Amino acid sequence: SSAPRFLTRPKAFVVSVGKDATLSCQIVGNPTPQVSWEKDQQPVAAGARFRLAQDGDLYRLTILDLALGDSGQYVCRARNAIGEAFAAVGLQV
Amino acid sequence: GIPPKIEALPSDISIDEGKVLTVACAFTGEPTPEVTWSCGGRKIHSQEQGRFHIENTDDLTTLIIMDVQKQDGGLYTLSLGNEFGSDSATVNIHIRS
Ligand SMILES: [Cl-]
Repeated sequence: SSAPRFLTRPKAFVVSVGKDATLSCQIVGNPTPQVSWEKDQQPVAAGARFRLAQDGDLYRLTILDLALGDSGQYVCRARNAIGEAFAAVGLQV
Repeated sequence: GIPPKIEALPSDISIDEGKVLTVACAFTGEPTPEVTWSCGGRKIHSQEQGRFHIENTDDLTTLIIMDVQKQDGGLYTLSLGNEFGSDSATVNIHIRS
């Protein structure tokens, strides 16, 4: 039915170092897209450092206890049966 | 006046044959810079009847490659330019079976 597309490009929300940080975006598609994240071409492994979640068309990566080591180019990949959509965001803590 | 800057463009991206590819990249610069997508020294032209499409706003560029074919694989260069300077960045698009 529809290839994935970003309604909102990935945007970072930072409070401070030591507090959680969120890279979030709005993605549409039919079938609904699968979202994957990669920091500096290295894929994000969910767990202690990162947490992935999605409320409807809102997809969000949470970086727990933000550190200077979390700085880098994060690439969001929305994939489905029809296509792929890529968009990136540079995080500088 | 403000010189242009490519915000964040992926280094490498991969897609399977026959699918649609979308690469959205944000940019800065006043006056609004000339967006130029190129591959192997050849400028990508947004052909309405073709497979390749480029959707440009005042702050965002989007590369569209419909029904991706093996030949489309390569090193794509996004290049902005205005009265006050220029910036370039590369995305290595890979094609798979
Ligand atoms: Cl990829």
